Amino acid sequence: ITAVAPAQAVELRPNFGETELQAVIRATYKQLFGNTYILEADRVVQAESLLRNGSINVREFVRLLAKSELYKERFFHCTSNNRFIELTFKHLLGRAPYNQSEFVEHLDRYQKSGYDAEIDSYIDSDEYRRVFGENTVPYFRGFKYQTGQAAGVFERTLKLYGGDADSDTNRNRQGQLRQVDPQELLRSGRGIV
Amino acid sequence: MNVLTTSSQRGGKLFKVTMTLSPALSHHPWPSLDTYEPSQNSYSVVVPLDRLLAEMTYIKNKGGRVLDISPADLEALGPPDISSVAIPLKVELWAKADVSDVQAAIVAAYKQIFGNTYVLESERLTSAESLLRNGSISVREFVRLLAKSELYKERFFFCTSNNRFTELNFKHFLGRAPYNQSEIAAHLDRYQTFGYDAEIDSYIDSDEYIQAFGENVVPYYRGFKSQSGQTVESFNRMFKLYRGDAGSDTNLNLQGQKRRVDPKNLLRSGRGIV
Amino acid sequence: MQDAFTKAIVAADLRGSFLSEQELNQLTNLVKESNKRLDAVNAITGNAAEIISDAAHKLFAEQTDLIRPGGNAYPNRRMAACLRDMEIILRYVSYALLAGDASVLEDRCLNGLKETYVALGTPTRSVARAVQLMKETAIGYVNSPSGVTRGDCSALVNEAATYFDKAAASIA
Amino acid sequence: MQDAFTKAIVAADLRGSFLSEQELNQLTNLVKESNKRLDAVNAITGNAAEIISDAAHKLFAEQTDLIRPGGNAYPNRRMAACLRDMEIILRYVSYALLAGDASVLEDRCLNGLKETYVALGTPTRSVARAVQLMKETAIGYVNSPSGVTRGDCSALVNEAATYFDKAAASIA
Amino acid sequence: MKTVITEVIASADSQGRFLNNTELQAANGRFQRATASMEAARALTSNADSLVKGAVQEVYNKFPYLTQPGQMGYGDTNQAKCARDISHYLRFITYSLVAGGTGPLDDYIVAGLREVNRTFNLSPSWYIEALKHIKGKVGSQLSGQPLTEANAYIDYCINALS
Amino acid sequence: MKTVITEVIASADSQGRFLNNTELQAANGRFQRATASMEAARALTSNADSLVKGAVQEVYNKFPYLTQPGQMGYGDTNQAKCARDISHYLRFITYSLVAGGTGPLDDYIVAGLREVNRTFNLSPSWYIEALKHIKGKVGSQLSGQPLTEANAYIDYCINALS
Amino acid sequence: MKTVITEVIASADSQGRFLNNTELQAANGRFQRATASMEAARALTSNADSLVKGAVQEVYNKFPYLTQPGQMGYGDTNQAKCARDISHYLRFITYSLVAGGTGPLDDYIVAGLREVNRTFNLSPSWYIEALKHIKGKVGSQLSGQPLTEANAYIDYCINALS
Ligand SMILES: CCC1=C(C)/C(=C/C2=NC(=C\c3[nH]c(/C=C4\NC(=O)[C@H](C)[C@H]4CC)c(C)c3CCC(=O)O)/C(CCC(=O)O)=C2C)NC1=O
Ligand SMILES: CCC1=C(C)/C(=C/C2=NC(=C\c3[nH]c(/C=C4\NC(=O)[C@H](C)[C@H]4CC)c(C)c3CCC(=O)O)/C(CCC(=O)O)=C2C)NC1=O
Ligand SMILES: CCC1=C(C)/C(=C/C2=NC(=C\c3[nH]c(/C=C4\NC(=O)[C@H](C)[C@H]4CC)c(C)c3CCC(=O)O)/C(CCC(=O)O)=C2C)NC1=O
Ligand SMILES: CCC1=C(C)/C(=C/C2=NC(=C\c3[nH]c(/C=C4\NC(=O)[C@H](C)[C@H]4CC)c(C)c3CCC(=O)O)/C(CCC(=O)O)=C2C)NC1=O
Ligand SMILES: CCC1=C(C)/C(=C/C2=NC(=C\c3[nH]c(/C=C4\NC(=O)[C@H](C)[C@H]4CC)c(C)c3CCC(=O)O)/C(CCC(=O)O)=C2C)NC1=O
Ligand SMILES: CCC1=C(C)/C(=C/C2=NC(=C\c3[nH]c(/C=C4\NC(=O)[C@H](C)[C@H]4CC)c(C)c3CCC(=O)O)/C(CCC(=O)O)=C2C)NC1=O
Ligand SMILES: CCC1=C(C)/C(=C/C2=NC(=C\c3[nH]c(/C=C4\NC(=O)[C@H](C)[C@H]4CC)c(C)c3CCC(=O)O)/C(CCC(=O)O)=C2C)NC1=O
Ligand SMILES: CCC1=C(C)/C(=C/C2=NC(=C\c3[nH]c(/C=C4\NC(=O)[C@H](C)[C@H]4CC)c(C)c3CCC(=O)O)/C(CCC(=O)O)=C2C)NC1=O
Ligand SMILES: CCC1=C(C)/C(=C/C2=NC(=C\c3[nH]c(/C=C4\NC(=O)[C@H](C)[C@H]4CC)c(C)c3CCC(=O)O)/C(CCC(=O)O)=C2C)NC1=O
Ligand SMILES: CCC1=C(C)/C(=C/C2=NC(=C\c3[nH]c(/C=C4\NC(=O)[C@H](C)[C@H]4CC)c(C)c3CCC(=O)O)/C(CCC(=O)O)=C2C)NC1=O
Ligand SMILES: CCC1=C(C)/C(=C/C2=NC(=C\c3[nH]c(/C=C4\NC(=O)[C@H](C)[C@H]4CC)c(C)c3CCC(=O)O)/C(CCC(=O)O)=C2C)NC1=O
Ligand SMILES: CCC1=C(C)/C(=C/C2=NC(=C\c3[nH]c(/C=C4\NC(=O)[C@H](C)[C@H]4CC)c(C)c3CCC(=O)O)/C(CCC(=O)O)=C2C)NC1=O
Ligand SMILES: CCC1=C(C)/C(=C/C2=NC(=C\c3[nH]c(/C=C4\NC(=O)[C@H](C)[C@H]4CC)c(C)c3CCC(=O)O)/C(CCC(=O)O)=C2C)NC1=O
Repeated sequence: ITAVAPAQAVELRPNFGETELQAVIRATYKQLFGNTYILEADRVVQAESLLRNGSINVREFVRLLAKSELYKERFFHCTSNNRFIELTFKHLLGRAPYNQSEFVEHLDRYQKSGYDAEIDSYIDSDEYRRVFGENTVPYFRGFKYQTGQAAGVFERTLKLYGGDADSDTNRNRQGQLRQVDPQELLRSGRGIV
Repeated sequence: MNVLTTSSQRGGKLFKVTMTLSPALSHHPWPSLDTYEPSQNSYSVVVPLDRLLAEMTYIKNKGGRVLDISPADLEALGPPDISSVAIPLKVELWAKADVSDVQAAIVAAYKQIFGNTYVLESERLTSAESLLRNGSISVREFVRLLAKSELYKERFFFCTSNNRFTELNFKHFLGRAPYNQSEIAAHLDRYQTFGYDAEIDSYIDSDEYIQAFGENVVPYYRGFKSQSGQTVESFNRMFKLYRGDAGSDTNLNLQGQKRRVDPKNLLRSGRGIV
Repeated sequence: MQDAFTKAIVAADLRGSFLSEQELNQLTNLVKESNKRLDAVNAITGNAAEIISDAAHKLFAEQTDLIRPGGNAYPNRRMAACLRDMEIILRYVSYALLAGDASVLEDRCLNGLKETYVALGTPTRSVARAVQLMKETAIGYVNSPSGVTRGDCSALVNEAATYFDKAAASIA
Repeated sequence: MQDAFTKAIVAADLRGSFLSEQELNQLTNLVKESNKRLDAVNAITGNAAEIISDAAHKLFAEQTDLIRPGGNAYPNRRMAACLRDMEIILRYVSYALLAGDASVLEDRCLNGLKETYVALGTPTRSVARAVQLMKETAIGYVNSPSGVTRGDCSALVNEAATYFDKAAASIA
Repeated sequence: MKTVITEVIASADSQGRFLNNTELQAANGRFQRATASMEAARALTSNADSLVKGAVQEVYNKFPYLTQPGQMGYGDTNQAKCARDISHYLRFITYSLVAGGTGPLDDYIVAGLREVNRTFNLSPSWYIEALKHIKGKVGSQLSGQPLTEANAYIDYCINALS
Repeated sequence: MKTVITEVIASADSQGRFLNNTELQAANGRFQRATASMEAARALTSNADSLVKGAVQEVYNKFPYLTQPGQMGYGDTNQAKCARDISHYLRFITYSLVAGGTGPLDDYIVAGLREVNRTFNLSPSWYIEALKHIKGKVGSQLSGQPLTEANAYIDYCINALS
Repeated sequence: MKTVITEVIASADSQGRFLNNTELQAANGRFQRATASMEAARALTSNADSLVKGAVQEVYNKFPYLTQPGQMGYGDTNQAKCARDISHYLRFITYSLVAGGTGPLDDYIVAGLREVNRTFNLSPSWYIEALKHIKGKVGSQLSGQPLTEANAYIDYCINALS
């Protein structure tokens, strides 16, 4: 079942309660780290304090969490660069990648400008702005046909979403691999980008 | 996004920006029509220097209008310190002046009337100072003389709108902010039909002026303290009017002589007719 | 971000010049005292929790209004925010102390802070005091530690103080 | 991410033990040779561009099909991608060389790489060769540098080679 | 696992960048420091047995009531699991000494500490007092930069528990 | 501005964390290495100009058509702006030496380099050849770890331009 | 691949929208323009041989030194790879003419250009001078709107290289 995603984003409806803010914080951690347990000592207490003070929006809180060393240890240092890109599309945009060009552009940006500029490229994208805005937590989208999509994104986002008990968890013996095929990735486009 | 802490992360110069957004950047996820929150009509966000060009381009495209850019670190040091001016030092000119008693007065009238801009020595009104020294005129009399002078006309009137002139006039001549939208209007109509000179007289022959300054007292600040028949919001206008000891009236600003009191703000204190 | 060397470099560049023999030796001295500096930063890190805790106990000992209803360190949520801010400021003071320059403290922590607190209704004078208490205890630790070689750390204790004093001044 | 020490620690922990005197001295030796290691990593960093360029010139000298239409290093876009990959691999090999462990190379670069190239139609045997050429030139530089103290770097040259050889094997 | 080496490599990688003089200078620190670190490690390693028994006892001497019946310092299994736990801490301290960073402590003891201690009714105070005692005795096994290193990591654990 | 000190502080801050033994070990590297760095700095500082005139000329000797009329190594202003530019590079090299990292080079010469050179029709080849020459002569002004440092930064500029 | 047709379709698709009168008007431009474009294409196609040899030589005549030994305009292989490269440019110019947009140029020559040229030590100046020459001669092979089209695309390449 992916009963759960059709989605319903959560947010900071101007004048948020501490209970709604704690629900937003719990939702952002569940989305960015999957179903993986995070110890209370491992939480980015500085970024939570900035969001409590209303000094940052939900977009900037997601930026601070994705730039945190905890995200680098779990997803960047334990997986291959192509599997990292698949997971960053999953966590920040709620979708699979559309074509093999997006991977080459993201791999080339990462090689030229490093990790932090690659994270900013997803968050400053017009796709992030158009569909999450500033106050919505990231959520899974690949179950709705979206405008200007590629029908193969549904199947790929299903392959990336092993269900509400799955773990993009970096321990599975083999450890961090890949899940969308390069051959199947190539159907939908292939270009001498 | 509002009022900020800090400046930079890796290092930057944070600028805080302010705009007016369409439902194109921010909308609710509701069933109909796209709307942004009514209270974020003009919204502000602080962005470090690199992301800045990209942000402004985006905002302008999707419809917003930039209202301002100003460095964050300018804007972190609060509001002015007002201790020097909550309660000032009064300067008053006695009947038989002492030769330097009168020296005290002139330096102060200058500072206060001209709003702390430099008046260079070529610039000073010497013939008029001659008059005060001999007692032919009094301190209020002299104060009126500076206002009708070209130097006053030139740094404060000729290059700004009437809204601004009158707002400066209240600050200089009366020491207090302008209380109502009616005050602005009542004055603009006078200038229009009796000229500049009649209009200048109207602050110096007023009952309010006469009570506080009398005739031998140099006009001094008095709007940081509660006054009579003053709306309550005129005490926040005073912060907008006076920017600190080192601030001044200055017509030499890059952007020119402009306002300082929002027109919207004035209306909050009441709107009628005439 | 600046450190004490980077600061030198920026001033030199504004002249269009290679660093002056003046500036060179000022920096040679910073390298000379750097082991002491590392111990001083280590003194704070190694006792961060107690420095905050002890400052705290004493702040509320003095200002019992903050822990009454109506007070800015009541209920648990607000006390946790106040304890958190004590840590944040102690943290940026230690960064400045490793750097030999206040800029990280001023730019990432102190800039806008006063206006934040006023917007919040947080009594800045109480926050200034909490910073003064952290200073007392932090320096205590810088001066009396575990089996460090005996010598004179007063220059560094002063410099640490000015970072605590910057923060206090900026906030009150 | 692992380095050579971290690796020791993980194996010790799996026994439930403090590090063996065996493992201790193996690591004491790594510290012993660390200046040489820094020169070796520095040799690669200091000539990265030429190492990639020279590998490249030679790859296309041998395989003139890649630069014909129909070829995987044609047109400019593809050549830039190929030059970029040469840099990426040389980069993770240098990281492994600073670390004394291949893991960063295997985990962040080599894992999935072959299957990526096959999906793309990128000829893996040509990529393997480009890696072999980078190895030749990189080691060249590790062995013959600017005024480094004379000694024996063959142990480090071997280890660097195995990182180049891991990558080649993993990809072909 | 956080070491000086992994940290600089992480920072390079994330900017898509070869290691440069900034990063190699950093690494030299870690390598120059290894001698003091590893002396601390060897001393803590061979004294482990007694450091553990010393700290275990001190937990009971400072919290006398723990050793009465119905309490958590009573019976072979509690007292056994205690020695083990302090031994875990000393073990990771030696690892952190040898590794050139807090990584081993961060990954194997700090991540999750409070949740575990809270579910199992384990008071940090005991563990702080175990470590305070270990810190007292390590004053005479080491000196100079090996002692400073030992201290750095013991104190790091005490702050993790406060 | 990238130095060992700023890097470790940045890494602490971004995890909301006090500086720990990992970060202080790193800093000790930077401080231990200051002596060699600063010796290189003093030698490069006092023996300075001629390096610029030597490299400027070598650009014309290697690209003869350069010093001919209608070309960009001709007339007082081109040749003046050239000396200045190499002087800028040596200046930032000394700054990077003194600072303990590439920051000064990254912020004042590398960021924007290609865009500027491309708009103004300045070939990197000249600048590489200026630097290759400076590297040749610095072989006999320094030795040991001061030379390695000088080299590190000269080479860093050459890679920035390729 | 960017053409008027693909652009309007892309813009429709991205708004989830059928092509409307705005988009069909646009397409008519591209179709009305085909005659001039394709005349330029045929002229550039049959003169290709000589346009290429003319521009190749002009690179050596403007940069005489290139043809001396030890240089990059010397030996059969350099001079061969040069002719080829200019031929690639003219080829994509004809494609862009025929296609109704810059797509072929953007995808096959512009994307990646600088990185490649920088790794291989190829100066854009040569290529600009090849193209400036091709532009001179195409002045008398075409006129009117076919010349304007040829010019549009030649100039587009020159701006891509500056
Ligand atoms: C939808 C609700 C939901 C569930 C049920 C869930 C399970 C889940 N358990 C996980 C890990 C884990 N689960 C356990 C559980 C156990 N270890 C044992 O030895 C015991 C037999 C057992 C406890 C009874 C452990 C130890 C890990 C960490 C594995 C590792 O990282 O090595 C992970 C990987 C991500 C992470 O570590 O946070 C997921 C997704 N996640 C979810 O979101
Ligand atoms: C960059 C590092 C950093 C600092 C320094 C920081 C300060 C900071 N302190 C805050 C609140 C606070 N700070 C305090 C502190 C105090 N209350 C008192 O009465 C005492 C005088 C003082 C403790 C000594 C309190 C009570 C609040 C909550 C105010 C409120 O919500 O009403 C907030 C608003 C967000 C939040 O509540 O989490 C920020 C941003 N934030 C940061 O990210
Ligand atoms: C984790 C670090 C990392 C690596 C190693 C990486 C490899 C990688 N190489 C790619 C493409 C490529 N790689 C090459 C490489 C070559 N072509 C040849 O003919 C030669 C044999 C070889 C050069 C030696 C080419 C030509 C492409 C483009 C393929 C295409 O789009 O048609 C792509 C697709 C995305 C893109 O084009 O940017 C990835 C992900 N990406 C990464 O993030
Ligand atoms: C928090 C809940 C909430 C409110 C209350 C809200 C008000 C609101 N009304 C708006 C526009 C508007 N509101 C009206 C309303 C009227 N026009 C008239 O002539 C009548 C007098 C009146 C209807 C009775 C109109 C016409 C606009 C569009 C103005 C324009 O774009 O020109 C906008 C600008 C964004 C948009 O157009 O979607 C906001 C934010 N937005 C919110 O999120
Ligand atoms: C309307 C234009 C105008 C005139 C004409 C004028 C005259 C005038 N001359 C004055 C003083 C003076 N005038 C003089 C002039 C002189 N002393 C001598 O011994 C000479 C004989 C003579 C110069 C030739 C002196 C010395 C004083 C100062 C008297 C004092 O304060 O003791 C004063 C007293 C105020 C002052 O000192 O500034 C006036 C009003 N004021 C005016 O506004
Ligand atoms: C610097 C020279 C200068 C200008 C240009 C100026 C404009 C100006 N026009 C004003 C009012 C006004 N202006 C108008 C004008 C109009 N009403 C309409 O419906 C028409 C569209 C338009 C006439 C064409 C009206 C009706 C008011 C009075 C608004 C009110 O009080 O409700 C006011 C407010 C003060 C007052 O009412 O006297 C200013 C300052 N003031 C100046 O000193
Ligand atoms: C338009 C009519 C009008 C109002 C309403 C008004 C309010 C007003 N109250 C003020 C001060 C003040 N108001 C208070 C009032 C209080 N302190 C407390 O603790 C209590 C909660 C409260 C009394 C119930 C205090 C203590 C100050 C002085 C603040 C200071 O200077 O520190 C000031 C600053 C100027 C001054 O001190 O005179 C204004 C303008 N002013 C006006 O002209
Ligand atoms: C509270 C005490 C106090 C201070 C400190 C003060 C500063 C001050 N300096 C000003 C102007 C100025 N200040 C300068 C100063 C400089 N120009 C340079 O190039 C140098 C870098 C620098 C001299 C070291 C200049 C040139 C202006 C005139 C700007 C203009 O009108 O274009 C002005 C505008 C008013 C005027 O021009 O008189 C103020 C208010 N005013 C005060 O009342
Ligand atoms: C892991 C990072 C790191 C640290 C922390 C470090 C500390 C360190 N502190 C040292 C000296 C010292 N440290 C101090 C510090 C003090 N003296 C006092 O009496 C005060 C209580 C305290 C003031 C801060 C003194 C006086 C010396 C001896 C003089 C000197 O070497 O400058 C030395 C030189 C060797 C020695 O004499 O013991 C080192 C290596 N080195 C490092 O690599
Ligand atoms: C900025 C980071 C950094 C670097 C790069 C560094 C290098 C460095 N290399 C050294 C030695 C050396 N380096 C080499 C390296 C080589 N010998 C050869 O013949 C080969 C061509 C090359 C193989 C890699 C050798 C043989 C020694 C002397 C033996 C030793 O100290 O181990 C030394 C000891 C002092 C000396 O003898 O010169 C240092 C400090 N130190 C640092 O802090
Ligand atoms: C790898 C690092 C690591 C640590 C640090 C660790 C701590 C730890 N201590 C535990 C239990 C325990 N810990 C103690 C501790 C003590 N009892 C006493 O006599 C003293 C008061 C005190 C020692 C100071 C006791 C009594 C238990 C049994 C709790 C229970 O199951 O009721 C458990 C529960 C699983 C078990 O029963 O073994 C964990 C996970 N586990 C780890 O894997
Ligand atoms: C802070 C670091 C920094 C650097 C590195 C820098 C480079 C630089 N070189 C420039 C010009 C120049 N650079 C040169 C260089 C040379 N001419 C020759 O004789 C030789 C071939 C060569 C020296 C090797 C020439 C001739 C110009 C003038 C270009 C023009 O305006 O036409 C310009 C354009 C502005 C100007 O005309 O000064 C910049 C910005 N600017 C900076 O701010
Ligand atoms: C599809 C579009 C496309 C373009 C435009 C292209 C350019 C291009 N030119 C190259 C080489 C070259 N380009 C030249 C160019 C010249 N030599 C001279 O005599 C003149 C100065 C100049 C001609 C004006 C030279 C000499 C080389 C050999 C560079 C080398 O490998 O050393 C290479 C390297 C691969 C190879 O050696 O063939 C590419 C990719 N490749 C493409 O796929």
